[PDB]
Amino acid sequence: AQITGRPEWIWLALGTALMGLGTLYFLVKGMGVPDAKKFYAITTLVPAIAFTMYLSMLLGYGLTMVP
Repeated sequence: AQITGRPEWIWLALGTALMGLGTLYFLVKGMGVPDAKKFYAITTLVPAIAFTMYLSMLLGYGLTMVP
C-alpha cells in the first residue's frame, strides 16, 4: 500500500493482485492438467495479461510512458 492516500490506486493494486492470483492458479492448473494450444495458453494467461495491464497502469511504466 504505497499510495494509501488514494483508494482508487489501492483498488487498482487490489485488482492487479486479484488478476495475478487468478492467473497463478490458472497456471498451476494449466501445468497440473494447433491453435487450440495458443488459445488455451492465453486462457491460462488471462490473469497474467490482466495483471500486466494493471501493472503497466499502476506503476505507469507501460501505460503512462507508452500507450
